[PDB]
Amino acid sequence: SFGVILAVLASLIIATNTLVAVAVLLLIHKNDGVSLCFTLNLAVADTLIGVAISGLLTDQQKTLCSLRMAFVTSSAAASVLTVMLITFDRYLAIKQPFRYLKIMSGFVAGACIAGLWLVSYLIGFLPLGIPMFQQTAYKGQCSFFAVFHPHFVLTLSCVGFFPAMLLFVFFYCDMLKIASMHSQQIRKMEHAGAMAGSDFKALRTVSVLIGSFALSWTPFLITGIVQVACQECHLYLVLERYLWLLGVGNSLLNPLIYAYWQKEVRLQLYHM
Amino acid sequence: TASIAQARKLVEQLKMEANIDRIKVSKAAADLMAYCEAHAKEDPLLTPVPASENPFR
Amino acid sequence: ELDQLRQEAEQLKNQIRDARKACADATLSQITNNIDPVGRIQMRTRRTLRGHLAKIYAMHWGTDSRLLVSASQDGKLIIWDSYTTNKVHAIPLRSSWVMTCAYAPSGNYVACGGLDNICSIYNLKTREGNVRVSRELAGHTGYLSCCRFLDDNQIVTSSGDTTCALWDIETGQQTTTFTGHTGDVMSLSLAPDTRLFVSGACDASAKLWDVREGMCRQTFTGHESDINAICFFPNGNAFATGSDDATCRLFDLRADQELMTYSHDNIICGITSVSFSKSGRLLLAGYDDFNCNVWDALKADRAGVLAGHDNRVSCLGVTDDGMAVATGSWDSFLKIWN
Amino acid sequence: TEDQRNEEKAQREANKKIEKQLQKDKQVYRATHRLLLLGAGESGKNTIVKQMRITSGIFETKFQVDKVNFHMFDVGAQRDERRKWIQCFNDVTAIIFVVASSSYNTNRLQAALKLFDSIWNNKWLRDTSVILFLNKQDLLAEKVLAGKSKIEDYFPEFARYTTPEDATPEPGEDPRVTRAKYFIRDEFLRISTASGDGRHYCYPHFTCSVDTENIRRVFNDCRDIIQRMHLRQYELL
Amino acid sequence: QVQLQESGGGLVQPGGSLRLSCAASGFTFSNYKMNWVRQAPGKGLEWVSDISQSGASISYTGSVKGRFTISRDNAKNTLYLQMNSLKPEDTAVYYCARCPAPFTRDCFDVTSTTYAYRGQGTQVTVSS
Ligand SMILES: CC(C)c1noc(N2CCC(COc3ccc(-c4ccc(S(C)(=O)=O)cc4)nc3)CC2)n1
Repeated sequence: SFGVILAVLASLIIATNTLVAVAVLLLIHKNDGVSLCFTLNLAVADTLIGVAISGLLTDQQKTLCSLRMAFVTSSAAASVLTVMLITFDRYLAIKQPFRYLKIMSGFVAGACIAGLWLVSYLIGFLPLGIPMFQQTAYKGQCSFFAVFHPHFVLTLSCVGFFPAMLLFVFFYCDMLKIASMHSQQIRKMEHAGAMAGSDFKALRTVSVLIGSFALSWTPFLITGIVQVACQECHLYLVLERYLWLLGVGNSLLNPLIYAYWQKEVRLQLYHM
Repeated sequence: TASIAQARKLVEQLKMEANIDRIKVSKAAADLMAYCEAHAKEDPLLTPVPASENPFR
Repeated sequence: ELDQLRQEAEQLKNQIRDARKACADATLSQITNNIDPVGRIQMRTRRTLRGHLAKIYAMHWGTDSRLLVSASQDGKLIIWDSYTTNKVHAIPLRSSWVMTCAYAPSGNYVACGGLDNICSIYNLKTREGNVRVSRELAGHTGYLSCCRFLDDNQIVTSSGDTTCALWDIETGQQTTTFTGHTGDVMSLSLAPDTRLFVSGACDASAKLWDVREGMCRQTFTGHESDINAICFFPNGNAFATGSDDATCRLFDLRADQELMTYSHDNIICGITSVSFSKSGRLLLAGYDDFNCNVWDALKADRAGVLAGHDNRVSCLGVTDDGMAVATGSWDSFLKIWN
Repeated sequence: TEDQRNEEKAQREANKKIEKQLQKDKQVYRATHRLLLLGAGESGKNTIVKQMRITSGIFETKFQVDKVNFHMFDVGAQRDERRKWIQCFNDVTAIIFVVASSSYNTNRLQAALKLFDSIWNNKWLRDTSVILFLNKQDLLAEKVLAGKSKIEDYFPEFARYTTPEDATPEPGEDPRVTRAKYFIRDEFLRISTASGDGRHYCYPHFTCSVDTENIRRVFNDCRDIIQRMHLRQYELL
Repeated sequence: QVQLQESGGGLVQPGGSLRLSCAASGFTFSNYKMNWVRQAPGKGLEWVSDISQSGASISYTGSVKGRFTISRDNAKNTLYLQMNSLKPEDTAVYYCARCPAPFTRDCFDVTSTTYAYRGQGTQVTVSS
């Protein structure tokens, strides 16, 4: 049953993300859209996540399975980094509207994407090199915690997801004050004009974005830290069979939040 | 001054335009149809050319 | 006295109307009834030219049916190679508001134009290899909407001051002025023999001009709004117009009156361009709803569509041998159909 | 054929050399802001143009603000019909509409209102924003504060009008002058706020021809236009 | 050809009533928004009122509000302007300009350079 569920999830991820990728590629051919490169990269990263998840369907071998787990981890890291890139792009557009037009370019987008993938696949395969992250006493069956020690996930949490979330929250909270001020000015002018003759939109959008970002990997990193702290607790059965699927199912949600919710990307898909 | 100038110029132009000869609509349509029929076979957009001679294929 | 002139003009208009009514005896639709319909036309995009930074306003084919020139909002004149798609020139204009472009029949010149009340002449055959500006013709008091070549030393230009003009490029001076329009002159077309030209002028009337003498030989009315485009029939004895009331009309020089109307209820946009095929059997129009239509010139039916653009179609063009048609658009792309 | 190969290679080389310069030009085109200046003979648009600068069919002005480049295009030497050459300005960030508020009755104010309404509702200018300058404030104040000129004669609704709640009168100004100013501003806002679309807005200011803050106002309004565009794009506004 | 002919002018004592009319031909009347303008001696042309295609978006100028009324009948292609309680300031020539194009919500039809789709005019005078 677990393998059946994994196969279904991988199929859905592959199909949706590939469809979104081709739609975005057609839109990029038509227009210029320097900000659609990041959406295309996100779709590619999510479909690669799906393929990697499909890779593990065999067992459901130490080196073979130490190389599969690294691939899956690198895919997840790339997907997490692309969303941060998108968020910084939006924040720089809003906060510095003139300098953004004066600086941003396809060369910058391509260089950033190359660096993204390089860092992602460095992070994926660091544990295979650093001796502390690696575990010992292999039994014959493989899993994320049969190769990689919980110290690896602790380090990832300390230097990764949580410092990233502290920025994903600050940016989208500073982008709310500006929208509030603009809405106030618009409402004032509208009232004046009407006399002469949306109040919970930005908050809703920001809440959806922040919840989607934060509910993906935090239940896994927190439980890994709990495992590191408490030795008596046997938090492996739930830690590598139930709490891992949320950060993977975030790949089903990302296309709906960064592709379908765009007006030009919904029209192109309808034309397709 | 300007108004009378405009009126007189318009009157002269209208007179000169009225002093012309006209052909019948049936004859004009026959001539147009004859031209289109005579030159029908030299129109690639009407009769598509084989892909060998097409330079945009 | 003035009222007498007005009444005499009204009487002359009545006389002309009576004469035209007398001349008509049967409709073009009745005449071309038994002719078999063309069937259906399905052209396909063979090329797509990229390189303009903004919306395209004009394009003109070359006499060899291979090269073409285009003008854009970005202030650039580009000379393409239709077969291979490799750019051959990119001339930077001094103004970004350009409404028309033309290519000399020899192929050694191009003409710019626009809202600065000038169309310039650029030499493409400089020994140094640099496309410099040769002549700058001034004298119009409103924007320029057409600037077409007669030979390497004669250009006929339309203007937004209600007058057309004929220039001799060598000394850069006018030679004739064509007055009589009340609105803005919006298009132009030279006769195949290059002895007469027509023009629609934003007052819902087209005219016939004699280049040699400089007088209005005929006036054609029947449109309800501004006339945007005008083309000559292949044999030189008729022409087609396109206006903002969403219809096209065919006029005959000899009969002196309209012959047919190309319209449909579903169409409520304005015609931006019109062009004839090599044999004159097809009339192609580009509309404001991002599509072009293919009309049967003799039957009045609709035969096809050129649906490949995502913004306003602003220009049209058929080659001098009927090999293909081009269409620019506001989405910045030139497309070639076959 | 070797000759054909040589010709094709030279053609590709020329195409690449052209593409490079087009790529260089795209950035300069994208990092520049174009503005259309409208108005009338009565309105002091000439003086505003002079302040910004401190048979040609169009005049061009270039000014720089904090390393940002603006291009202001002033139409001159054209006939009085507008429905044709007004479509050449579809892709400008803003229109600077200068209207003299001290010119009520010919009904110059009504003519300006009609022009604003037509421009606002045009079909190729349905995503452009207007930076409305209400000029000749000093003349308006001088005329209203002393004289028999009554606005209600030409704008009968002015009788039943009182200063809005959000008014910010300049300390040292008469209530009558403030009421007249805000009545004219509300008259101009009644047209624009009635669209109910969200793709363009109006930015009114109370200006004098010799004001030194007009370029700063244009800069700030362009910044607001771009910020609002992006916020609306990202589903926040 | 576009034709607009206005009639129903003359001389009226102050405080009287009048009714101008205009007949149109050569175009579809029901697809365009009609309009009235005027030009007093020594002054330029000025817009008076206008009405939509269906006839449900009327609007007047400030100085005629309440007195004048504009009504169009699309079954006969006619336009009317009922004037009530005239004053000496209403002495001018009244034209019947028309929308430049159909189906639009725009208008540029007051131009000094003779607007093509404007009528010839009818004289209205108010004196004691
Ligand atoms: C660098 C920083 C900015 C950053 N950004 O994102 C992140 N990510 C990195 C990856 C995330 C964890 O990824 C995993 C963990 C485990 C598993 C897994 C578990 C069980 C099995 S099984 C059933 O076969 O035994 C198979 C795989 N998959 C992916 C954490 C945060 N860091």
